[PDB]
Amino acid sequence: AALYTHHQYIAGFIMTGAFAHGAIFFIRDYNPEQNADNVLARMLEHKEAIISHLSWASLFLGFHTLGLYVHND
Amino acid sequence: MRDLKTYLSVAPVASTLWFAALAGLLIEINRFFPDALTFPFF
Amino acid sequence: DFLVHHAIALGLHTTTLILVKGALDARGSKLMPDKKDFGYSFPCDGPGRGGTCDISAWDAFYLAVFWMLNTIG
Amino acid sequence: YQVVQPINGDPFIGSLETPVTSSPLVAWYLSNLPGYRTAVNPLLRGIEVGLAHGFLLVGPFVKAGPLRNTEIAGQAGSLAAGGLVVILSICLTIYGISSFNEGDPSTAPSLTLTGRKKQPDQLQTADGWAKFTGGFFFGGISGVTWAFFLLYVLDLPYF
Amino acid sequence: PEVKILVDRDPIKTSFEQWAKPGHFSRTIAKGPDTTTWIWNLHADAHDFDSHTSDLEEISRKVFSAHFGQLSIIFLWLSGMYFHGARFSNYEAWLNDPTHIRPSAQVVWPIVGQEILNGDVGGGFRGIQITSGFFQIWRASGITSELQLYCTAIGALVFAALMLFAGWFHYHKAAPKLVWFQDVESMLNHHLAGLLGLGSLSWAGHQVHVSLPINQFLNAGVDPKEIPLPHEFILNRDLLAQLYPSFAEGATPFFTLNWSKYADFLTFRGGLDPLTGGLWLTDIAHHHLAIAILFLIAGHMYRTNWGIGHGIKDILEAHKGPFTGQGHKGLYEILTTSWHAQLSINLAMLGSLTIIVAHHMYAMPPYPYLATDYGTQLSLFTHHMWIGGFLIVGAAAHAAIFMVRDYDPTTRYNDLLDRVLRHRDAIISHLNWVCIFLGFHSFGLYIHNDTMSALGRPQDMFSDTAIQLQPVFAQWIQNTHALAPGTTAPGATTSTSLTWGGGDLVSVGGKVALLPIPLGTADFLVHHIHAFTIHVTVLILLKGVLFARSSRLIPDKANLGFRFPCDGPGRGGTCQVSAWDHVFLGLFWMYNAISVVIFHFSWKMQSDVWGSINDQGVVTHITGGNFAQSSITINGWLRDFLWAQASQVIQSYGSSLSAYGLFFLGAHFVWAFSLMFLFSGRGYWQELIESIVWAHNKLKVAPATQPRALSIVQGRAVGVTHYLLGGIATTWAFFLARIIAVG
Amino acid sequence: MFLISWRGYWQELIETLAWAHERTPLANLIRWRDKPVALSIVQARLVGLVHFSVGYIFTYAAFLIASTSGKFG
Amino acid sequence: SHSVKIYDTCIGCTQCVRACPTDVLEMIPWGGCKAKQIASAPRTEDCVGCKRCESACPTDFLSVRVYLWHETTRSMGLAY
Amino acid sequence: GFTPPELDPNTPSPIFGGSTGGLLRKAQVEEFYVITWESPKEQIFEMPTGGAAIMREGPNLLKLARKEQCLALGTRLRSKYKIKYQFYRVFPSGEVQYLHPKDGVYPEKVNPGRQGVGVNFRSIGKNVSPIEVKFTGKQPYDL
Ligand code: CLA
Ligand code: CLA
Ligand code: CLA
Ligand code: CLA
Ligand code: CLA
Ligand code: CLA
Ligand SMILES: CC1=C(/C=C/C(C)=C/C=CC(/C)=C/C=C/C=C(C)/C=C/C=C(C)/C=C/C2=C(C)CCCC2(C)C)C(C)(C)CCC1
Ligand SMILES: CC1=C(C/C=C(\C)CCC[C@H](C)CCC[C@H](C)CCCC(C)C)C(=O)c2ccccc2C1=O
Ligand SMILES: CC1=C(C/C=C(\C)CCC[C@H](C)CCC[C@H](C)CCCC(C)C)C(=O)c2ccccc2C1=O
Ligand code: SF4
Repeated sequence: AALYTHHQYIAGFIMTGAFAHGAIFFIRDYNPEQNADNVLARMLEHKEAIISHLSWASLFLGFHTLGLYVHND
Repeated sequence: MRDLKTYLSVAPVASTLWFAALAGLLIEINRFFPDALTFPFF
Repeated sequence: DFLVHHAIALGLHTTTLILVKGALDARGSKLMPDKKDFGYSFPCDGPGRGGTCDISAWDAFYLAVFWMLNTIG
Repeated sequence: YQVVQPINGDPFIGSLETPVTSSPLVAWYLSNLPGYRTAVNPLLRGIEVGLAHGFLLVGPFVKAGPLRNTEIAGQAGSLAAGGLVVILSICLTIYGISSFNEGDPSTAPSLTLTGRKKQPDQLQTADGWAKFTGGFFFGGISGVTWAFFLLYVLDLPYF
Repeated sequence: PEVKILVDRDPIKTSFEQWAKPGHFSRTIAKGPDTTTWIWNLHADAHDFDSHTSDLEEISRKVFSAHFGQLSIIFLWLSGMYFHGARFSNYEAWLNDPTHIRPSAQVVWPIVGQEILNGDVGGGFRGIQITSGFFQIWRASGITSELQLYCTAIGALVFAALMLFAGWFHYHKAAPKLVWFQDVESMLNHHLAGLLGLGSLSWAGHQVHVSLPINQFLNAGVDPKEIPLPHEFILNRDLLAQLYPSFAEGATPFFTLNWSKYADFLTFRGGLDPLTGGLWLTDIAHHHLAIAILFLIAGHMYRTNWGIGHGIKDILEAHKGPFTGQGHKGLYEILTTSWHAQLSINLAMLGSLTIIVAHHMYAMPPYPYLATDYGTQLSLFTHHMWIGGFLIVGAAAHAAIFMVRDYDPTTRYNDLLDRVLRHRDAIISHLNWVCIFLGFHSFGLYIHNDTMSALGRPQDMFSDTAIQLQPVFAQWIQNTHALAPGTTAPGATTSTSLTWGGGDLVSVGGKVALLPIPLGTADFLVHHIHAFTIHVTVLILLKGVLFARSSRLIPDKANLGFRFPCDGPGRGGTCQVSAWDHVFLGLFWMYNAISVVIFHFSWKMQSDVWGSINDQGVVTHITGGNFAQSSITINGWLRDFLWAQASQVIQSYGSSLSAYGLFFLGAHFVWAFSLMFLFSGRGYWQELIESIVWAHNKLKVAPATQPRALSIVQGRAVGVTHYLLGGIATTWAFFLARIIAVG
Repeated sequence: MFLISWRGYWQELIETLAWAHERTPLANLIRWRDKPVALSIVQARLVGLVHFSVGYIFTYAAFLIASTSGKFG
Repeated sequence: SHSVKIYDTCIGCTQCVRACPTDVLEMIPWGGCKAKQIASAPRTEDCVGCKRCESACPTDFLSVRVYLWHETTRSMGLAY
Repeated sequence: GFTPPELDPNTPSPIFGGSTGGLLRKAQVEEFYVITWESPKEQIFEMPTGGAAIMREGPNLLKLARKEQCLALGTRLRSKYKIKYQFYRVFPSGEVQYLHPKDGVYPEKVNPGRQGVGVNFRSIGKNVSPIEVKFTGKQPYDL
């Protein structure tokens, strides 16, 4: 039990750090002109669809999971 | 009368009336067919 | 197991939402189009334009850590 | 008649004159303490302060310590008081080293309450503070030793 | 100079024009909504009359009419109470056998399987047990049948209608003028005498005629339906003469000053009634008579129209000494032109009064069969404690509002307030030191005990068996109280309360009503904890009030207003510098303090007071006196209080108390939900709403009213509201389930 | 604490504390060398998150190890 | 000392100058708009970083930008 | 070009009963500020640090510990009482530095004798990204 909890918490921290450093790269080391129209720039330019659909997925999951739990309770 | 109608359709009042009607409808449906966990008609 | 796995999915999706939103909007958004010039971490942009608390990408990571802890929990 | 007044009549300095702050007996008592004996060698003021504090510290350590019930209560408490005096000496020495330099004058105010010149207190110099802290360490060790000797080593009914 | 009735005719004509326009009061709001933020503002400033206008007369008229509306609401609430007791209650069954039947005055229709909540409460009835204590009030008033309850409900409904009409008429037909509101001497004279004194005399008159003879018959064992009606005791006087002979002479003792002859029903016994477990009604009637005399005299102090009396201005300006300059000069003008000053004073006083009411009400129970109704006692104490705490925090809120808005030394200058504002730094610094010192010594001792226990050194703990911290002063005071009757207060037979001492345990129906409460080391520690929490919350509120206008950080804080988010990230950061934010933090600290107080009360009562008596007189307490030895460590509070007593609530599923478990979990949820608002900022939420709004724009389904994220101050307000609701509700469910299952 | 209460309150409190220390006998002989200030906004968020995480981890580790080891099964 | 910049979109409305609580900004002669005015920041050493100036600028995006930088005793707004 | 007025000691200070919000050690070792105005008549005003003070007839001089305090006091004197004011910065060496209004006319009104400082001739959206100024001491906005 100790080992499993250990490695899961460390993995969560590592994932959160990976995303943090991705954001840091966007801020510091990103060159818009040298990345013109490649996958990275196109990711940046339709960020809103990504964020909105991910928000929809989160809303669906939360709504229905909590609804079922509260119903059973 | 006209202003009574106007205020009676404002967001809060309209929403409360709509939700009271919906609650009553659902309550009656549950009362007639309670403890329904599946759709058996077809 | 079904219900708890869907809770896990909710946690993963919401943490990813916070982190992805913090990253893709790090370079700037409609509320602060010149964010890239203010660095990765900064307090805010003052109370103007409605108020700009927790507008940095560092603050997005900050809010994502809570969700990571919750999901791993 | 009003009791509270602005400092020295200057109402734009952040302070007030009050019976607690500035009453004849209180002013005399405060001026007659070692910390405020400006024209005295810092070593002797440190000696007085250390004696008082070292003698002070013995009581609480001895009575309330983990070995109060044990027969060695006096020894343990006296050793703890001595150790605390040593740590306070360390703190004084590092504070003096960090806050003072040999080549700089005293940072103490040079003016008195009537506006006349006076030699700034040498305690706020580097060597002045060094002498004061050495005197404090010596006096603290002596005070701890005296308080320990006064009890336990000698009966002397108290309480 | 003279006191007279002044009004204005038809100031506002009743109509529906302004109903159709949302937010008529504010011009920009009247124009219409541009963004969703508008909507929130419309509610945030609904009752902020002093901001919609600047005329004192309009503000006063609005305040008077809103008072009438709230009074109507209260009357409607009381009418609902009495009607529910009349129809949907087992009041008569409970009246026949009080200790046997559990009071209940609410049933639930059977719709979705919720009829499980209609539990077996006794008396051939199924419903939801009520802890409001209404049954005891009705029994003490002499109500025996449901016809009387029906009549009271109808009368209360009629009075609610009358209050509503009075509000309408006074705001729209006859609105008093400003000089009428500013007449405080006559107002004080009437409220002291016309309201309090006269009302107490009226209630004493009722108790002499209805409460006493009816409760005497009830305690004699007569069935409630066989008792003569309350009016008979007035028609034929021998009915009263039988119970108390001194009614035979009738009034002549009162006019010949042979008042001793009235000793039959006007006593000074003290203590509790051994049969019902409440205060002697013959003591309460005498209480209200004496109170009526005192208030009718006190309401003759201030001068109105006939020269005799006191001018409040004269009293105020006659007081001043060498330490305060010309103090009290100018306060009369401050307190008669600003409503927020009066509101803050009155809120502080009412909060303190409610707290005192809780203390005195569990100290000596005043209603029959209330002491042994443990659920009622606990619920009443906790409810009054929370109400008082909230009112006290509101006092600070409105003091700060006055300081920001209505304080003006150019026109209304006061000396004491000026001196306070001039040495606020010293005040707050010393208060901060006191807070730190109390926090270290109160909580630090708990941490010390916990650490010693963890290290296997119980001899070093601060306990009754290791290092004792006995509250000698409290013990001495309660000992002096125990010896009081017959020594220092000869006319009293029993001490004021049974918590003082003297033994004489009082029990009813096999349950302990009251007995002496011992004070030990744990009591000392918890009392110092209470002092620490009260001092810290006072620090927060006082610092908010004093530094509302200016400080060394923002020298022009008043120009920003009472409510505002910040002053930017300059000077290192100026987050939460406004007084509203100080109230916002004071709310959290008040919650902390009141939670600890109610926890102490509950555990102490269960451990050392409440319990079951037996044939030999052996008291078995709900908790076997573990408070003295377990409450001195945090681990004991977590284990012997929270963990042990949460079993009742968590198990409630499958029974009539399942609603309490549901509310327990839901309160936990809402509390955790509040942290969402308390920890984040609105910038992130606005940025996310941008993507959401874009997703909506893609489908031509975007709202015209642009959806903005909540304002900073609104985020704080929502966070604190949800935090308080969740915490208070989880404690409510915990207490109710525990005391209903175990009581 | 650091997550709910924010900087301005603490800054004003520290200001009055500095006044008090500077205005008292025998202790004004001791002078600080770095002017006391309230924690920065970003720093306060970081400290609050660190406290949150450390408490989270420590309490869960204690619970898990004690409950599994208490039964050893 | 914080860095305050004025950008050429400024319309010389003067609202930022009215707002500064340390007298950091000014109005100077200029020729690219109707007012012949533009904001200047000659005394940024006294800027406290309140960003009250930005809250007053009506242009979109802002014409006056405050970039918080190295902190001094003047920028930290300390009276002790 | 507008010789700044010289600070004149001996000018009376406003009537004040003392406060705990006054000067501290920073005034003693670093700097403090002085504000002067005229006030046609004696009247009571709100101090920027504590309670209420009374302005003497004729010139008034008040010493504050912060420039922001001086500006708040000047704003209140200018908008409420319609009084002209000027304040200085005083160093422990004995130096005085005229501060405001710097060129005799308040900064709100455009003056033909002012040069532009920190003005960028471009919209805020035309700043280079950080990557272009990386490993150079400059910042993207300083360009
Ligand atoms: C119990 C605590 C709690 C809860 C319930 C939530 C819930 C949520 N968070 Mg949150 N969060 C929390 C704590 C919590 N958080 C804390 C402590 C932090 C650290 C600051 C965060 C930081 C955070 C961030 C940064 C974000 C979220 C987001 C979200 C939402 C994700 C979408 C979703 O799951 O669909 C719905 C989930 C639900 C649980 C449904 C809630 C509504 C139910 C159905 C009740 C309906 C009302 C009901 C009719 C009763 C009304 C009563 C009447 C009086 C009005 C969700 C509503 C993300 C978001 O906004 O999504 C886009 C987001 O970005 N959270
Ligand atoms: C991390 C290392 C550490 C160590 C090795 C100790 C060791 C000790 N602690 Mg301490 N403690 C620590 C951390 C530590 N503590 C921390 C972090 C805290 C804060 C929570 C405390 C809080 C604490 C309290 C409140 C008390 C102790 C006490 C004690 C002593 C109890 C046993 C005893 O009676 O011995 C022998 C008892 C004696 C009285 C002899 C005194 C010890 C020697 C002889 C003193 C000589 C000092 C010497 C001059 C060097 C000065 C320090 C120098 C290295 C800089 C023991 C020597 C108890 C005590 O004894 O009081 C002092 C006690 O009251 N501890
Ligand atoms: C009975 C008919 C009637 C009519 C047609 C009007 C019409 C009007 N009144 Mg008026 N008033 C009335 C009765 C009436 N009033 C009564 C009985 C009172 C005594 C309380 C008042 C006291 C009063 C005041 C003090 C004021 C007005 C004002 C006004 C005008 C502004 C819009 C308005 O009414 O507010 C909005 C309409 C509402 C229905 C708001 C709701 C208010 C009720 C009381 C809420 C109920 C509380 C509820 C139980 C809370 C619990 C919540 C829970 C249900 C979830 C408008 C022309 C205002 C004005 O003239 O501005 C200059 C003004 O300040 N009225
Ligand atoms: C404020 C809370 C508090 C208090 C009152 C105590 C008190 C005590 N602890 Mg303790 N402790 C605490 C918190 C506290 N602890 C915490 C949080 C921890 C960490 C978990 C510990 C861990 C700990 C350990 C391990 C031990 C103790 C021990 C002790 C006892 C002896 C300690 C000692 O001699 O130190 C020194 C005492 C002094 C130097 C006295 C200074 C204070 C003076 C008397 C007051 C000065 C004010 C004065 C009146 C002002 C007037 C001015 C005027 C003259 C001008 C003592 C009764 C020891 C013990 O054996 O317990 C019996 C022990 O070993 N504690
Ligand atoms: C015998 C004289 C008398 C009495 C009994 C009262 C009683 C009351 N006044 Mg009042 N007042 C009086 C004289 C009196 N006043 C005078 C002379 C003035 C002018 C200086 C005022 C000015 C005044 C103001 C400005 C306010 C009150 C308010 C209140 C109520 C306070 C809340 C409360 O405790 O509710 C207790 C509830 C009851 C006792 C229930 C029964 C209520 C009865 C019917 C009240 C009838 C008394 C009334 C004065 C009768 C005259 C009207 C007549 C033409 C029908 C209370 C009912 C406040 C309020 O509006 O109430 C919310 C308030 O704002 N009074
Ligand atoms: C007789 C007591 C009393 C009175 C007459 C007032 C009157 C006033 N207060 Mg005040 N206040 C009080 C007590 C009182 N207060 C107390 C006890 C506190 C401490 C909590 C406060 C704290 C306070 C603050 C912080 C502020 C005021 C403000 C105001 C003014 C505007 C309030 C308003 O309309 O905003 C709008 C009112 C609302 C939007 C209603 C809020 C709804 C609450 C939060 C929900 C309650 C939940 C419910 C109990 C349970 C859940 C039910 C739900 C699930 C359906 C107004 C003159 C404001 C002001 O600016 O002063 C000028 C302001 O900032 N008050
Ligand atoms: C063999 C096999 C299989 C297969 C599978 C597959 C092939 C899949 C997958 C997979 C996957 C699919 C995975 C994944 C993962 C992911 C992740 C983990 C992510 C992420 C993201 C991130 C991390 C980001 C970062 C960043 C950013 C944010 C931007 C900038 C840059 C950077 C990069 C920094 C299975 C198992 C079925 C079964 C058995 C057999
Ligand atoms: C969630 C959240 C928001 C977003 C808050 C929102 C979006 C308010 C949500 C209110 C409701 C849910 C939306 C409005 C509902 C309408 C009345 C439409 C209802 C129609 C049917 C669904 C009934 C903030 O703005 C914020 C600001 C500062 C700190 C924390 C936070 C924060 O946590
Ligand atoms: C308490 C608090 C303060 C005041 C905090 C202060 C003044 C810190 C004082 C702590 C002292 C220095 C002792 C701390 C002891 C630490 C355990 C030591 C850590 C040092 C190293 C080991 C890292 C803020 O300034 C603040 C600012 C913004 C939001 C919230 C807050 C906030 O909550
Ligand atoms: S941030 Fe504040 S102090 Fe600095 S220039 Fe802008 S308005 Fe002036």
